[PDB]
Amino acid sequence: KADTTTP
Amino acid sequence: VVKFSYMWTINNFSFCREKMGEVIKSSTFSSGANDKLKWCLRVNPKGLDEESKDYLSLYLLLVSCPKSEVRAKFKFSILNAKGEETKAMESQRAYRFVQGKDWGFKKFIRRDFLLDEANGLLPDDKLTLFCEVSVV
Repeated sequence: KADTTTP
Repeated sequence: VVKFSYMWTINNFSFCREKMGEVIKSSTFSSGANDKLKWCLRVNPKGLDEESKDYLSLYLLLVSCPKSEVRAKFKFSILNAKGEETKAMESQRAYRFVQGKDWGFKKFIRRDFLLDEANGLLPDDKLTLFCEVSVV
């Protein structure tokens, strides 16, 4: 599962 | 589907001074084709947070201003000393990008596994990454 460092 | 791939090398990787949450940035590259969207890859050599402190983190970021939300699937691999792809991680589907948005893997590879010469992932202390992107 990819993640983001952002809304 | 607009497909593009980028090969980038980080020299002297075992010498990188970035602390947790600090970033090594690739050159800006392009998906060519129609829109010439611009991208970069960002590496946290020592993880992004305390949850990932033992890992190298790797993110794809959309740099330019798109005409609309961009959807892209991506895959990141390490090229070993023999030149083969290994340690790949890929998005199971397309993710939504706007200017400044990143998507990636906070726990891309364990640092200690990466630094062990027996694993052949840092020939001559060089980390070579291979990023493949499909904009859908």
